[PDB]
Parts: sequence; C-alpha cells; structure tokens
Amino acid sequence: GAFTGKTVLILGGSRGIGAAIVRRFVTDGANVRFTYAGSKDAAKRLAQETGATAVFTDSADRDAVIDVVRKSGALDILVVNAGIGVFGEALELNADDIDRLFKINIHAPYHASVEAARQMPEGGRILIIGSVNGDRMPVAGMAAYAASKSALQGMARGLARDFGPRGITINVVQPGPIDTDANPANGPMRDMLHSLMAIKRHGQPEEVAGMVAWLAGPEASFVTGAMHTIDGAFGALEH
Amino acid sequence: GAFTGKTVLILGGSRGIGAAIVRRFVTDGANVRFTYAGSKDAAKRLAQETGATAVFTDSADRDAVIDVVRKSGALDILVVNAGIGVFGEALELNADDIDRLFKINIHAPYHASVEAARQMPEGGRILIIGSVNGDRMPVAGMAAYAASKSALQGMARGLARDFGPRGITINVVQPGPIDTDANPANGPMRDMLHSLMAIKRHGQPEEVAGMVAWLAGPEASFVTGAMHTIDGAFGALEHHHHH
Ligand SMILES: NC(=O)C1=CN([C@@H]2O[C@H](COP(=O)(O)OP(=O)(O)OC[C@H]3O[C@@H](n4cnc5c(N)ncnc54)[C@H](OP(=O)(O)O)[C@@H]3O)[C@@H](O)[C@H]2O)C=CC1
Ligand SMILES: NC(=O)C1=CN([C@@H]2O[C@H](COP(=O)(O)OP(=O)(O)OC[C@H]3O[C@@H](n4cnc5c(N)ncnc54)[C@H](OP(=O)(O)O)[C@@H]3O)[C@@H](O)[C@H]2O)C=CC1
Repeated sequence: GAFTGKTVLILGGSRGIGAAIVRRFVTDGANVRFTYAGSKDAAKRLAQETGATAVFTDSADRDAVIDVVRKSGALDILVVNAGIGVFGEALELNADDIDRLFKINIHAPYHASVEAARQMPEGGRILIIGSVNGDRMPVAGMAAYAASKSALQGMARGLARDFGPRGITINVVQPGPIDTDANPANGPMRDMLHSLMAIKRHGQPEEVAGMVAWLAGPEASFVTGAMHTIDGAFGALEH
Repeated sequence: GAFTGKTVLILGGSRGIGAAIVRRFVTDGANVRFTYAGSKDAAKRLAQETGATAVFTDSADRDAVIDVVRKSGALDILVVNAGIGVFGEALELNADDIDRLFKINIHAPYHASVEAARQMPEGGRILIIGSVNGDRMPVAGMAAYAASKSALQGMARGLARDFGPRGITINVVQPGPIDTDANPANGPMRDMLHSLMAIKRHGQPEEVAGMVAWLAGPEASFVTGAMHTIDGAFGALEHHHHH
C-alpha cells in the first residue's frame, strides 16, 4: 500500500476519471471517501466493489462542499475531480447553466482546496482535475468550459504559495480525451479527436489516476503550482 | 477621429484604466458610454469633462450587466474593464468576498461579451482588461484574483471562435503595474514592484488605453483570441550575480 493509512477525499468520484481515482487509492491502501450528486446507483455500486465510502454532496452548493471537506477532519489528500461541460453556440446557451458550470468548475475547487488546507498536515496533497482545454485553442462551443479550466492555472499557482508554508502541494492535472461517459471512445467524435493527436486513442481513466497517484506520493514534494498535461499531444491536425 | 461614428461601451469607466479608456475613445471621436457603481461623483466629473455618458450598473449583478449591454443597441466596441481585488492569506479571506470577485472578474466579462455579440456588426471589437497575473506566478494573497485573470484566457480563445463567423474580434489586454487608485505609483509597494521589472516605473492608464485603441482599430482585424501583455517585463528579481 503506497497510501496505506492515508485519508483521501475525492469530490466527484462516482463515475469516469473520479471512479478510477477512487479505485486506485483503494488499491494502494488508502481510506477513501468520495462524493456523488446525480449518480446514486453508480456510487453505491462503486462503494460495494471497493469498500470506499460514498457521500452525497452537490458541488454547485458552496457551503455543502465546504461542509463535506471540513467534516472529513484532517485529510491527507484532496482530489477535486467533479466538473461539468455545457457546450454549444455561446449565443444560444442558457446563462443559468453557464453560471452553474462556473460554480462547479471554478468556485468549488477554490473553496474545497482552501477548506482542506485548514486541517491538512505537512505533506498534504491537493490535486485538481483541469483540462488541456485550459491551454489549447478551444473548438467552437466550449468558451465557458475553457475559461473554467484556465481559471485553475492561476488558482493553483497562487494557492501553491499560500499553502507552501503549511507543507502542502497543489497541482492541476490536464487530460486530453479520456474514455468516459462524457467523452466515450466509441462516440461519433472519435475520429476527429484522434486526427488531432499524436497518440491516436482516448486515454483511460486509470492513466489519469496513475498521474494523480504519482503527484500525491512522496516523490512529488517539490512539485507544486504546476499543470501536468496527459493528452496524447492533442491539438495538431493530421497532414 | 479614428473612431468617429463608432459607438463604445466601457464597463467600469469611472476611474483609473477605465477612465483613461473613456478619455481616449472620446478624444478619438467615438460616442462613448461607461458604467460605474461605487464612484458616482468621479463618474459625473468624467462625464462632464468628456461628454461621455455615465450609467450606473453593478458588474456583480449578471442581469444588470446583460441589460446595460443589451440596451446599448448595436455596439461597435465593448471594453470590459471593471475588476476587483481581494487580497490576503487564502485561509483568512471571506468566502462571499471571493465569490463577488469571481462574479465581477469572471462571470461579468463572459455574459457582457456574449450579450454584446448579439447586436454587434461585422468589424466589431470586444476587449477585456485582464492582468499579467493571469500568466505569472502570483505572490501570496491573490490566488482567487489570479484565477479570475487566467479564466479570461480560455474565455477569449473560445469566444474568438464563437464570434469569428460574426466578424467580431475579442482580445485580452494584460497590464503589469499601472498607476491607479488600486496600485498607486507612490504607494509602499513601489520599490519591490520596480525591483521585479525591466522598465522600472508604473505604467500609465493612458498606455493601457493606447494598446486598447490599437486593438479596437481597423489594423487589428486579424488579431483575435490573443493575450496582449503591457507590463514592463514584470517578474524577474533584480540582482548582480552575473557581474
Ligand atoms: N473525459 C475527458 O475527456 C476529460 C475530462 N476532463 C475533466 O475530468 C473531470 C471528470 O470528467 P469525466 O470523468 O469525463 O466526467 P463524467 O461526466 O464521466 O463524470 C463526472 C463526475 O463528476 C461528478 N460530478 C459532476 N457534477 C457534480 C456535482 N455538482 N457535484 C458532485 N459531483 C459531480 C459526477 O458525479 P454524479 O454523476 O454523481 O453527479 C461524476 O462522478 C471533469 O472535471 C472534466 O472536466 C478534462 C479533460 C478531458
Ligand atoms: N492597476 C494595475 O496595476 C492593474 C490593473 N488591472 C486591471 O485593470 C482593471 C482596472 O484596474 P484599476 O484601474 O487599477 O482599478 P481601480 O480600482 O482604480 O478602478 C476600478 C474601476 O472598475 C470599476 N468597477 C469596479 N467594480 C465594479 C462593479 N462591481 N461594477 C461596475 N464597475 C466597477 C470602478 O468603478 P466604481 O468605483 O464606480 O465601482 C472603477 O472605475 C481591473 O480589471 C484590474 O484587475 C490589471 C493588472 C494591473
């Protein structure tokens, strides 16, 4: 157990990347709790398969996020995975949906990270799942999403300095296409996405979890305030 | 008049960088409207001096921002300048203050830009005042502010592609230290800031306005989705170890 005896909280752990992260930390021996909102059956099934603890918390509710983090006690590792996509022509998207995206994708990582730092010991780790779309030229239809993922860069740089004296690192993982419900490897966008990539496949959720596990471990104590891209070199058109 | 016959709306134009932008567009012949929230006397003095129109609108109120942009009619140029700073140790800052910063610095530029594109013609221009702190390693105590300024980068890149078919460009201007009420050139941080710079002075609000004016003009129709830094090369500490 690389993480035996460690307390891990994963926000948004019921499916996809988050569920892969739950499984990895469980396999490595950690005491894992994770949150869900809309996928209760998936959460219960994951808890039964792994022994992790499922907890309802809507990441769009600031005080609920703060409360779940605070009521976890001293955390060793916080992973903020929960995020949503609202895609379409900017002039046709509903403003309330956009603001919900900002609340989940920007506000919740900020407040969860600060709250976690209140009780986290020296050696603590905070990981946020961002996106390579925080760096790249976004396709049409994802401007607010891209903004929310670029927000995490300045957020992590700044919080790294706020948390440095406490012995806590904070880092952002930026995936390219990963095979999940939100980005199925078999979906109709498969061929286009792969035409933009050096490694012509979707990543697997377990690969994101592997990068998270390295950053959360003892070899990464000098790694903080940084964005770590795991994307198959996405963004160049096949010629 | 480089901007004669153009209609300009500046969100947050009562003081500082915003006020310099109002003055520049007025001097260049535009019909200028600008918003204010807390500085009514400054706004009324600026309107009297320039002839620009001062309009109350609180940028923390999404529907009010959308409404002032919408009721402006077909804009030629939108400048989103309004922004706030909330600084201090992250574990001591009030959560409602942080969320207000997000609402002004992130939500408002997005909704204002989208609303402006509804009636803006081909050749239109949208400019957002970001910060070099969207790129640089932030000092302690401005993590949320830095996040709000980095948010604008993905925002502008994405909206550039949404707005491309409409003939509208969108760009972010990223200033370094500029002499304003929020960052006075004679303030106690002067020497430290200049110790981090190649050009050892605060910028003037008029210089930010000059960069905005070039980007808003007809020579910049191929310039969109980009971040334009005007910072005196901020971010490297003065030393003499290479002598
Ligand atoms: N797949 C990809 O290609 C990429 C993904 N990402 C990022 O990875 C992260 C995970 O993505 P992915 O696994 O594909 O997403 P999925 O949509 O497959 O999974 C989303 C997960 O986030 C949780 N979640 C969503 N909203 C909330 C909320 N309000 N409160 C609590 N939990 C919530 C969901 O739980 P529930 O269903 O219970 O609500 C679910 O477990 C996101 O931040 C996303 O932006 C980034 C780049 C690429
Ligand atoms: N000066 C600097 O060194 C730098 C500044 N910037 C950015 O430049 C922009 C202007 O900064 P600066 O001139 O120094 O700021 P100041 O504090 O001097 O002026 C702020 C301006 O924004 C307006 N404003 C603030 N909040 C609101 C609101 N809720 N609704 C409407 N208007 C509002 C203010 O109007 P009122 O008082 O009427 O509310 C005022 O006109 C900001 O976005 C800032 O982040 C970026 C990098 C460096």
